[PDB]
Amino acid sequence: AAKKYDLFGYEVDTNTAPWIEKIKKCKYYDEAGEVLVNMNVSNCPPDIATYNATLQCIYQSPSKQSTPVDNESKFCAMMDLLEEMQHRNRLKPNEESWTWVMKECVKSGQFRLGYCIQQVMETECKGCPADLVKANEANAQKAKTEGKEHPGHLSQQAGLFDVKVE
Amino acid sequence: QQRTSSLYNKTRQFGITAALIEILSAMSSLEGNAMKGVRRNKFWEG
Amino acid sequence: FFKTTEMIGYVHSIDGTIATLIPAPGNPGVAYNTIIQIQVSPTTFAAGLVFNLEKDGRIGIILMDNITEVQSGQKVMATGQLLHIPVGAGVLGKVVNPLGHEVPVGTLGKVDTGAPNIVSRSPVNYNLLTGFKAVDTMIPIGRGQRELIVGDRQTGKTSIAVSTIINQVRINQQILSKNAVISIYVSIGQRCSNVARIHRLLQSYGALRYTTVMAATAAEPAGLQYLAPYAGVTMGEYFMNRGRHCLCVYDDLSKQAVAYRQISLLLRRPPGREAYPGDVFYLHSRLLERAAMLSPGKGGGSVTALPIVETLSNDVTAYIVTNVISITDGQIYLDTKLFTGGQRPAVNIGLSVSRVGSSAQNAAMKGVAGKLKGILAEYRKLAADVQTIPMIRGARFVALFNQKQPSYFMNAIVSLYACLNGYLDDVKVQYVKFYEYLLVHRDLGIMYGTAKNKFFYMYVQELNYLIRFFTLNSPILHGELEEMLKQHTHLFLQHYQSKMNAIKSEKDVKALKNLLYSCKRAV
Amino acid sequence: ARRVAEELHKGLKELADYTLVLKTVVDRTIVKGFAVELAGQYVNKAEGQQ
Amino acid sequence: VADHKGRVGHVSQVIGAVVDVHFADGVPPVLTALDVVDKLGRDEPLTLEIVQHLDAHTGRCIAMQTTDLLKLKAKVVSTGGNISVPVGRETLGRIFNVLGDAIDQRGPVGEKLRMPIHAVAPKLADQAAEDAVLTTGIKVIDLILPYCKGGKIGLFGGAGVGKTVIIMELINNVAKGHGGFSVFAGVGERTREGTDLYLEMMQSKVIDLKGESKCVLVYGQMNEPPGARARVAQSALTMAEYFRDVEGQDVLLFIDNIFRFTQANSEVSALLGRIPAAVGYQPTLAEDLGQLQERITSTTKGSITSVQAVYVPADDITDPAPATTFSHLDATTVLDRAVAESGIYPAVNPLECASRIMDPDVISVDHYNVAQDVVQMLTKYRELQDIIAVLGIDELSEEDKLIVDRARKLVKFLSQPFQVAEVFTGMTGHYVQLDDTIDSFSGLLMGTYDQVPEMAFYMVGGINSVLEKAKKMAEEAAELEKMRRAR
Amino acid sequence: PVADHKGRVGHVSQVIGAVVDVHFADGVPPVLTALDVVDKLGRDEPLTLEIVQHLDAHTGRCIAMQTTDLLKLKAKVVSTGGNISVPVGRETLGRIFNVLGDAIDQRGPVGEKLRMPIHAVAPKLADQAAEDAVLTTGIKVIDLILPYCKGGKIGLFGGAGVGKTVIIMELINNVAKGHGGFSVFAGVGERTREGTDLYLEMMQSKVIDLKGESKCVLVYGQMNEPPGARARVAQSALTMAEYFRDVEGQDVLLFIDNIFRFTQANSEVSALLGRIPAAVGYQPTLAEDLGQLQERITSTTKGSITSVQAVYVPADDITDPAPATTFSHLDATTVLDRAVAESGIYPAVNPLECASRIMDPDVIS
Ligand SMILES: Nc1ncnc2c1ncn2[C@@H]1O[C@H](COP(=O)(O)OP(=O)(O)OP(=O)(O)O)[C@@H](O)[C@H]1O
Ligand SMILES: Nc1ncnc2c1ncn2[C@@H]1O[C@H](COP(=O)(O)OP(=O)(O)OP(=O)(O)O)[C@@H](O)[C@H]1O
Ligand SMILES: Nc1ncnc2c1ncn2[C@@H]1O[C@H](COP(=O)(O)OP(=O)(O)O)[C@@H](O)[C@H]1O
Ligand SMILES: [Mg+2]
Ligand SMILES: [Mg+2]
Ligand SMILES: [Mg+2]
Repeated sequence: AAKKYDLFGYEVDTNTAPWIEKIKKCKYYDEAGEVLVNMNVSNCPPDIATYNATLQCIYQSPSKQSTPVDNESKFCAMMDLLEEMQHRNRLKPNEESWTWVMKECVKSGQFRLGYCIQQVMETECKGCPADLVKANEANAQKAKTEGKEHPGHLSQQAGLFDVKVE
Repeated sequence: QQRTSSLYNKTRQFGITAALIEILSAMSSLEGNAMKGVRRNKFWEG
Repeated sequence: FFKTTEMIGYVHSIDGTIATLIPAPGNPGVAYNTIIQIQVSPTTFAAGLVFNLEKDGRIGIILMDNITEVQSGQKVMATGQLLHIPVGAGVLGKVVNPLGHEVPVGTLGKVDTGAPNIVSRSPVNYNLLTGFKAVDTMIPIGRGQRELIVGDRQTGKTSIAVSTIINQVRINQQILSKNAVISIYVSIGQRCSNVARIHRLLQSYGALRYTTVMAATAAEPAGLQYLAPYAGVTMGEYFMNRGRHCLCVYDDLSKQAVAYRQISLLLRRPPGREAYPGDVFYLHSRLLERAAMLSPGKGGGSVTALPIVETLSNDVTAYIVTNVISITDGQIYLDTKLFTGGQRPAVNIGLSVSRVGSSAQNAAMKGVAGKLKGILAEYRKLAADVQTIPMIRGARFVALFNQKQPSYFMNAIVSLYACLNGYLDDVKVQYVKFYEYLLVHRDLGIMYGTAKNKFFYMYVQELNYLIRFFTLNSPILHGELEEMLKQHTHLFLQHYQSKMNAIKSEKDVKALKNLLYSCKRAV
Repeated sequence: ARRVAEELHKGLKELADYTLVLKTVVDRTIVKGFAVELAGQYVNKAEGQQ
Repeated sequence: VADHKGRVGHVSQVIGAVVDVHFADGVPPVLTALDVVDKLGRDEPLTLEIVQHLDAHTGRCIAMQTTDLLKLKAKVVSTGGNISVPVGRETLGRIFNVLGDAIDQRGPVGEKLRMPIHAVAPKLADQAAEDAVLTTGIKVIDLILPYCKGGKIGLFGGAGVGKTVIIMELINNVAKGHGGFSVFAGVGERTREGTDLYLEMMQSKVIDLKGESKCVLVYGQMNEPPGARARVAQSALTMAEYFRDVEGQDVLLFIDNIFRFTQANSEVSALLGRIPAAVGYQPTLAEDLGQLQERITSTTKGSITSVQAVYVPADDITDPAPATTFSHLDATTVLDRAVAESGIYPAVNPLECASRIMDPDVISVDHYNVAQDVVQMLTKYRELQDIIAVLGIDELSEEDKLIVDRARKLVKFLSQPFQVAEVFTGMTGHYVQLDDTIDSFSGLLMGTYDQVPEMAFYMVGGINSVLEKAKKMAEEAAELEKMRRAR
Repeated sequence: PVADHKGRVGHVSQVIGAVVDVHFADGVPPVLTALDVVDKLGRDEPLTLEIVQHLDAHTGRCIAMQTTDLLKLKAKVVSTGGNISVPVGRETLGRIFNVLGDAIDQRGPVGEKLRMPIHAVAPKLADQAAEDAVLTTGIKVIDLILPYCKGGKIGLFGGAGVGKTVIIMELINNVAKGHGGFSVFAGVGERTREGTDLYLEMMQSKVIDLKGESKCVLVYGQMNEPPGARARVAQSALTMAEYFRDVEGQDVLLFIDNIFRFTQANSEVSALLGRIPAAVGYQPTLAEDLGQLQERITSTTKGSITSVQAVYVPADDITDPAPATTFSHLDATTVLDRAVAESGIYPAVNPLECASRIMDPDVIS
């Protein structure tokens, strides 16, 4: 509709519909970043819709790559993506983006990150999907029953000379 | 004062020598790169 | 249908690692700064680079390989093209020469490209975490920046750069490959053993998957040492022009200048200052100008440069050192006296500077860095000219700056915040590292069953990105952050410091001394 | 060698009117085969010590 | 041999950035521009400038681009004259290079006239006497070394002392409201710094793409070969000269860095067969710089206010290049690294600065008297500082400690936060009026503020800001006392 | 095989100091080739040359290993068909050699199985070792602050009369005698008497059993030798050590005294070769010469070489290009200061300016 201009005043392509379709056809969410890279190279900066699609692919994708990658985390990738969007692109995440993050936290069983995201949605957005808040609490209380509330080695009593400093 | 003066008078002597050496090295390089061409004179007329 | 080369002359003279060519009458001729092949055998060729074109027709050649095979009278063929080397993701995890040849271990990019235009760049706004608290706070580095590392021999110039490469391993594994930081480590004039030791060190931490090594050892001719930085940056410009970020380390430019001096003098170039060629500034100037942060319109990729430079007796008045300092956007000065004094990394904050400023810091680090900067400035002056708050916290900040391995962002920022808000005022300076170790690798609240926080715990490594988004001084994270620090301080003082101050036995004293020294090398 | 020289001569448009001449040179670097050079165009069909 | 336009020559020698050209009909005049017409598979055109005549047919030249893919006997065609650059109001808001070609990717520029970059300097009879103070909004400059309109200003400094920052502050304070035009010449400096300047100027509306701009940019930077860095200054100066003469306007000319012009010529000097002089500069260091500097002057037609940044290599002001530039200036601002290391910005050493208009006839008597008193007090304070280290502060007499206490306040009161260094400092900048600076320092000298805390003068503007900071300091101190009292 | 240039005949064209130009009608032999002067010339000893540069397709510049006295133009020279080769193997143990590999102990013939050239390529990356361990020398300063590494490279930087030689002898006594592997002593531009004293010391300690098995080889080109020899004795000594390391997988000690004279010798010839001097006056190829030499002094996967090199600092200026460039080629650096010695402290090690690579808790306790 309205032409966008870049930092130096040159115009940027705004027709970012085909790229979203490409993102919605990926198998592993690392391939989504490649699409974002191609968009930037083609002077087609992503919009809010593009980032949400990327988050959706991350949540719905099996893994980062065809082969496993050590210490890979879906939550970390999405949060970094949001950091890029808000800080280095000046775009405010909407409710949809945070919901995807909350779904990932619930799905992965990380019930402590869910609490933080729950407050974020209750602070920036308007509340949280009460379906997901309840799911996270269920995961937390399962840990209490099973005893996996904190890593066990932390609970072990220690002393001044009883700590192994690697 | 007698130890820092010697190092100051030793430094000025070395500084003069090195700077002059650099200049002469460049002078010799530009002289060496130069080559004398064929002498176009009446060699027979002698 | 023949593989017809372009013969341009014969080899006339050979002087070490350089040669001269005489053109055969009535031949096409060779172009300046192009690659040529000296036919050492009907099937074997030695690479050379054109450097001079004299009035007599003679050609100056910088030999690159198979020098021992070169003899006077051999034929020379002209490719007629500049130097191009392999580039791509298929080179990562490998050791290569400046010519692209792989070195066994136990797309073509032009090496002479121009730097990005003025309108092809963007302001530096993305941080590059070295992993060291001192640098990340007081000396910010941003992607697309040139940060010199200047110091004396045996001061940590190489270690810090290698640690910076390693610190990206953990980050790259979590975030998308879009924001991953690739590494090009270039060794110039170094020992072959050191390269192997570096290769093993990178492999141990798994950094080879995101890193490649370009080595021109001492035994190799000066030509390779002269082209290594240009070849290395070329491999890093592949990612820059494709919306990705790279980090190029040059170890070190000091030995590159020597090689260029050797080549120029042998080829009859007039010497200059300290016998260096007149155009020695222009050599590094065009090398470091190629590291930039491309604009949104060209992809947003970047190349970050960490050239390393050596001084003699902490003399930064030398020729090449001054030239490099007048080129880079900042300098990290490693001081010998601090290094021997126990401060490691021996970063001299007074002599170090980053011209990018806070723009190359994350929103979370900006507030901590800004306030930390004022305290240290006062601490430096107070002692130079009384347990005032600036002097109480300044010493503890200095103690926290001693490190041996790069630190995760979450651990470093939290510790700095604690020391900033006075949580370490009651902690003795000697015990600061021990306090930090317990905070990071332990949790006193859980140990003593007094932890009421819901999510904020130091063992939840995923909190790093939430901190990096919202800041520590935000209502989401601030309330629980203070509670955890308050509990950790109270528990630490009560159960640990009291016993530590009550030790008099020689056996116990020695045991404590070992513990605290180990804590320095652990966190 | 003569056949190769003629083929190279045909390829070169500048030497269309020029008359072909062959000059033999002894190279100790090649043990077998031959090489042909004409107006800078060099064809190698030779082998040296293994 | 009058009109050499289209004359043909052949490349005879190529060594680095220096190329020898042979003309059968006679070498064109020196400073002539030549184009390499031969198709060498280059991505950029190659142009050369004649600098010497080796004989009646051979001429030595410096290239403006990289000499890669250049072969011997390559054809070369003269352009019929020296290097020409566009001039006029159509260049406003645009970025150019040494050759006068736009590099902003903003479309063709409508040029009605072009002028050669090499011109003869004004003669003695073309000199105008303009003694008027220039208010830069900086306490140190306006007081100790006031600047003069239509004059020449130098910022001598090492690396990292704040030369570029001061230039940005001067632009923000003098150029935004300038009646006339401005020309910025980047010479052998970082390319990113040029980019930041372009963005800031667009934001400040100095360069209005949609409207009317009032500044020109000419950039030849480190990446460029020495040939370009030795002529970019001439190109920008030519644009300013046109605005001065033809348009009769008062123009600003910022140059950063003028040293690179000397450095580039030294790099090529070796290959031109010239024996190096002392340190290792070219023998023609003084003459080449003088020709350029004399062109940068205010004549009877118009005025050029020139601000030039000089790099003092390795903080050695005895170096030939920095010293040679001192006699070609009307106001010298010498920056010192020690001052900066102490937290004082701008890191000006007032004992080493000087100004031509520091005379009662030009400036007000109060201004002259205040400045001299400040300088004398600073000089005396430094002598005492030697005593204070040997004997200690206790041994100083009543008079001496009053000098010490007053002088320390002067040292900290000279510091000022700039509006462009907010990221570096983290505080808003201040613009101090000339009268406010004089009154504030006058009161300080006579002890009107002896009871004010010393730190109240650190990184503030006028006297009013000093009082406010002191009040804030008092309030926080009272809070700390209250907290201690409760304990 | 046999070289294709052996027996090639050339004639002397130019003589300047120790630098001689030779013109070969059939073509100049390969660089590094060895040539013998056939004309009698009334000399008392033979004359041998080593090619270092090619002036043209027929002319080659060479350095003489002996004095060039009584050398005339047009003198006949014959190529030897290869580089300068020296004996290798156990036959060399207990013997004294010179740059050319000729025994100078006035004893029976060496009878070596074979010879190998002095010039050789260095080990590649894949042939590098990864073993770090402490060599206990018995000296307090070294074992504490700058411990030495087995199979590593050690340098003793010092002025004149500071204690470099004494420390080397102490290390020899405390390590070499009680060493399972072999040892090679390379004397380069040092006092001839010191070599004689060492030879007597090694015979008394029975490290050289004239009638039995010995563990030490001596290679000596001393001050009196011309610059050509002093620039190649180190190569020959290193070649013997390389053979022991690789062909036998045996640990070797390499005591070089002094390595600075090697660089000094190359500087003297470079001046005559017609090269533009670098700073101070050294040859522009200072770094490359050291790199080629030092990189050969390393421990591979086949064997280990522990090298101890004495470095002379001219005028006590540690910033001189020669010692300065050598720091990067050493695992352990031991800097000696004249002032410390004048205070009665021996050894005069300046610990603040010393360094070691194994000063790592992962290696030492
Ligand atoms: N942060 C550190 N803490 C403790 N030791 C360190 C640290 N950084 C480096 N070192 C050690 O200091 C020594 C010198 O480090 P490094 O190899 O990085 O020096 P350098 O600057 O490369 O010097 P050079 O390359 O000239 O030898 C090594 O033993 C290294 O392990
Ligand atoms: N460890 C030591 N204990 C006592 N005296 C020593 C010691 N080392 C050296 N000296 C004294 O210093 C003198 C010179 O020592 P040394 O022979 O080692 O010199 P150097 O370093 O080899 O110098 P150069 O070989 O250039 O003469 C000795 O003769 C002796 O008087
Ligand atoms: N007014 C200032 N306030 C604070 N720091 C400053 C100021 N001016 C300069 N600096 C310091 O100097 C750096 C910029 O240096 P710069 O202006 O480029 O100097 P130069 O061009 O002489 O090297 C800043 O990053 C900061 O560290
Ligand atoms: Mg290093
Ligand atoms: Mg600057
Ligand atoms: Mg000795």
